[PDB]
Amino acid sequence: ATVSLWETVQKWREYRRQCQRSLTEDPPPATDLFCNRTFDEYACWPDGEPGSFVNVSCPWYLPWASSVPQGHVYRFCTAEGLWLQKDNSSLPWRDLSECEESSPEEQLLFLYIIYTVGYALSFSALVIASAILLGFRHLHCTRNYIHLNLFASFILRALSVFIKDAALKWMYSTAAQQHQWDGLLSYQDSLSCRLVFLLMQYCVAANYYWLLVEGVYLYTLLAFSVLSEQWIFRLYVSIGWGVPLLFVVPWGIVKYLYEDEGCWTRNSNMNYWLIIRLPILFAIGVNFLIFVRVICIVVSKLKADIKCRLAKSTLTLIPLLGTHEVIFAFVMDEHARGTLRFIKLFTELSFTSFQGLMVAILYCFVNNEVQLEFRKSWERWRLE
Amino acid sequence: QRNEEKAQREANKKIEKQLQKDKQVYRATHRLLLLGAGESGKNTIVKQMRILHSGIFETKFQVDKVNFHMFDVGAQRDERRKWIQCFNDVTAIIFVVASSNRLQAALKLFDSIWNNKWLRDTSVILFLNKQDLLAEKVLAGKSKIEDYFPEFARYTTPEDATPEPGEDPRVTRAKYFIRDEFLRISTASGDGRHYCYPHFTENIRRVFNDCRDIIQRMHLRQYELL
Amino acid sequence: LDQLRQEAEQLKNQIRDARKACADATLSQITNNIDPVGRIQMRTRRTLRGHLAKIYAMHWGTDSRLLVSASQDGKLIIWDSYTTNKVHAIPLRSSWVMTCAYAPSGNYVACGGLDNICSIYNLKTREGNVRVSRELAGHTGYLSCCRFLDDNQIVTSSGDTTCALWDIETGQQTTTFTGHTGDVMSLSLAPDTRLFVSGACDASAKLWDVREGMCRQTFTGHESDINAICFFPNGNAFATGSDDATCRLFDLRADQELMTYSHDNIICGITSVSFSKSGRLLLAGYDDFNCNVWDALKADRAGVLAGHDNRVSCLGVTDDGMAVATGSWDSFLKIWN
Amino acid sequence: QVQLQESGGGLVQPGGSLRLSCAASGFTFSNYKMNWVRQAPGKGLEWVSDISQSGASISYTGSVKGRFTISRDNAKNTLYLQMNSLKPEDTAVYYCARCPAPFTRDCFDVTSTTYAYRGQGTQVTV
Amino acid sequence: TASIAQARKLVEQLKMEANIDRIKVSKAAADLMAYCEAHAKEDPLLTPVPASENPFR
Amino acid sequence: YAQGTFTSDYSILLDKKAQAAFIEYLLEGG
Repeated sequence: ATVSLWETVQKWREYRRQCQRSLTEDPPPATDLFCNRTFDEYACWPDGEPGSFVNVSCPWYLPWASSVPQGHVYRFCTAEGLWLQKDNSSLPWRDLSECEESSPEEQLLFLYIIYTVGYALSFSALVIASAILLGFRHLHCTRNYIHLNLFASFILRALSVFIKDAALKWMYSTAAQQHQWDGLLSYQDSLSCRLVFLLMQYCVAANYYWLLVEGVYLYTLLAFSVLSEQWIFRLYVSIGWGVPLLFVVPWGIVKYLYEDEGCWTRNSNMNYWLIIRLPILFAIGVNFLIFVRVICIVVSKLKADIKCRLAKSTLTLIPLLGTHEVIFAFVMDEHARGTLRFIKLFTELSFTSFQGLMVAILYCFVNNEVQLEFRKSWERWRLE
Repeated sequence: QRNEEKAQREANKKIEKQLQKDKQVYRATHRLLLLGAGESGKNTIVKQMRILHSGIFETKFQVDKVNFHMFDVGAQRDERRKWIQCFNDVTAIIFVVASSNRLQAALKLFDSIWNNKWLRDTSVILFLNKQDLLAEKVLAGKSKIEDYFPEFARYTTPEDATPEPGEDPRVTRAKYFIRDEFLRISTASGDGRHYCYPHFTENIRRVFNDCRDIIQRMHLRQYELL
Repeated sequence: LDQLRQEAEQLKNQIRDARKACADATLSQITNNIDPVGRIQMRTRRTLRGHLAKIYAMHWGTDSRLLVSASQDGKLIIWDSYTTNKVHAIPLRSSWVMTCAYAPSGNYVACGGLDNICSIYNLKTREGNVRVSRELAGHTGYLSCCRFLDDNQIVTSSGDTTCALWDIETGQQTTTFTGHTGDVMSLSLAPDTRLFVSGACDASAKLWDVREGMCRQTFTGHESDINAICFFPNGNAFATGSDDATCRLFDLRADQELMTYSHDNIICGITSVSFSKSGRLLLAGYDDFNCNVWDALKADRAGVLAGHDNRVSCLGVTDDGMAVATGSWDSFLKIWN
Repeated sequence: QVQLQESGGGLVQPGGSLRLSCAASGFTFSNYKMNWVRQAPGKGLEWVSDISQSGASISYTGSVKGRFTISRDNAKNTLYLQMNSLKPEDTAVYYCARCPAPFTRDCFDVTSTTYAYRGQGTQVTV
Repeated sequence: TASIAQARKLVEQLKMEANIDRIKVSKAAADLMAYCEAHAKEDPLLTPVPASENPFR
Repeated sequence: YAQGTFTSDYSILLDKKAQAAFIEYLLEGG
């Protein structure tokens, strides 16, 4: 039951060819200089009776054809023979009131601007946080390597978001829809138009699995013993990058095989989107588990009365593990409607967009060791 | 470039492979320094924790698959302000006190190790050794604890911890008062970076637990969670 | 008896008076006419990495290329400083190594530390595998420094307030030098290897002759432990860095303080001291995580070497003077030129 | 060379009063922490009192917690211990002791048997 | 006994120290200054050797 | 995962607009 502009163009072409075949297949000329059968771009009204209210059923290719089945439109054939024209115009009279259609846009635009501002700020902060982390050779531990990988994943996610919401403008531009009206040389049929959104899905999955890697590494540092660095780092890189494609690639395969319409943009059926959504939820749940474990450990360490320290610790740990995604996680988009859907979308999009910035300024700017490194670099430069 | 081709492959690559092989072994072990006076009974601790596992003695013991190398300094002079700098990066320092005249020197020595520049961030595990001797002495009555330290006369039980074994309040009061002296010297300075873990004296599990706490605290500090 | 204290005090007063008579005027009035050295910039030509724990000592080979380094992880690593290529990586019996040495012939390499013994390893042997060749024992305190005279004998200084001259083949102590009250922290051998100096940790330095073996001269100018000592290139002077954040210069014939390298901003003491080829530059290591480059004559801290993330432990300039090496507590060796 | 020399103390009855002042030469007195040690007959060295860098933080043993007064005068380059309410068990040999390093609030080997920067000692007999 | 012998040997060492004449300090400073001026041209750290023959590029 | 849902929603919204625009363009002017 898929509906799209290209499909509607196809049904319009079929209707036009049916109408012309029917008109040219039989001679109707029972009239005498009366209204002559012709095909208007909307619908074709055949020969009727002069001075009569001729009625023709509205076409069947309209998107709301099922909504208004019996929306017959009149032509009002005149007695003299020619259809009456409009006021100071050459247009036969017709009634556009039966088969007619009668803001989410705003909300979406507000969300778009808020998350694009957040992603721009996060990208700007992270592109210099990575430079700070890589430039100083003193802070080249494996923890900083995982930090750098997480920063790169955030940067990739922001870049994919920019590319995808530019491709959305490309895919529904005026020229593209005019071409689809003419039925040739569109942008939807391109392979890159689907490659971009597949890359977007991969980047999102990589960001989530690098958050998972960060959480599991912190947990191993706290709970478990010390393992081999050169093996654990390779395993972590594998988990962060290669693992979030064992479900991305099957999603692309099933999208291409079954529903290759709309450049894999619209989740037409929720089952196919579950393929890429479920591992994200698994990673989020595991990260929340390690978050609560680390908070409990910090509580036990601090108790051996203060609460500002614990609040600061949990607030500075929220962005690193991405635990802001657990407040609205069981509210799936299947059952998210009304203002609840908008609230969930707003509080998830804004927080995800600003999560990169928060992590950058929490683990690269206010970090005490980084401040000490900047101070000693300044001291070294002062001597010159 | 062929003269330094094999001269690089055979030497540098193999040496780096060996260095990577033994670096994980070095990082997988915890180095402890054992300290104490000649009458502290630290050698008894060494034997007790070694049986089931010249200038310096090494005691390698492992508890639940974690390796510990404990270094006890022997055949050395009393002047130790110089070689103490070697143990800059030990995971912990074990201090053993013969809490049974003698306590002032031990307190001053622990104070000196507490405030040293090179031991500022290395925590100390305190062992108030010889608890049976302390109990017998305080129950005996001839030896007065309040004349070596007049502060004990106006002292009351900290009541934050309780003596599990059945014993009169006097031995508990003395045993916790000595610990209070040590902990007051400890907490007078040195806040945040390092702590002291006191235990009345198996010891292998105690050392393992305190090292685990030290490592967890350091890791949490690296994440600004503490 | 009980009257020896006053006689010794009178003898030391006579020594002080004889030293005072040997001084005519302040040194600053003689060297004020010399050209100031200017300002020195060094940059790390290459950093040698691979040590795990803090590097405690290191020694340049007789050739300006090879260089050995000792780290408290239990490793003795030989580097070819030209190409940053490791040549040997000798494991150590005891991980607490405080000193290391390079034989003048390059055949042997010595090490020692808290185990009170000196280990001599052979480099050029059959099959090209480094194996221990001698284990000299007999020192009571921790072995603080060791320097080769040749492939046959080595001089050591320990923390038991003693120095000794060994005999690698026999393994016994040919002679022992005593007189220091605190632990000896560093020794420096004269270019002629006929005399050497010991900077013990009693605010005193001593000069010994290895052939007979008694303290020829004793110098007492510092006010805390002496941590480093090194001979001037001509062998007629030596510089001692101490824990009072001061370096000082001594001349044997003058038997007096000559230079006092110090500054108000300097707080931490000196860890290592070395000279340059001409003796116009004194490089010193500090606990402030950086080295300083004084002038022997001007004495005004011409240069600063910064870039070590921890305490600077070992310093050394090659025999040809073409490079310097600094080993720090951050497990890093840095070559400067 | 460093030099610490302490004023002596004569024989006094129990409960008497004396004064032990030690003058220093060869180092910057104001830059060092100075302690007291005493050697009783048939006993080892025992630290008694100490003075901080600026002369503010002070500490005593339990035996002399409220009987002795510790002070230092930088201008006169001396350190004084005024003794009040003496006891027969205080008879010992007293040495002024110095921190081996400056700029630090703590140091070792002050009570060592062969420490370098220790005075000759005065025989205080009761 | 032992302390008396130690003091006697310390006094003997001090007297042996009090037996060598010390040259004027000005001479011992001028000699070091002359030595430094003698080897100034051969000191790579004093006069930075150029990269053509410097083995540490 | 909110970006995917927002992109899908926006896609159906824009598709409906474009379809509306197609009907209006087809209404007159060919």
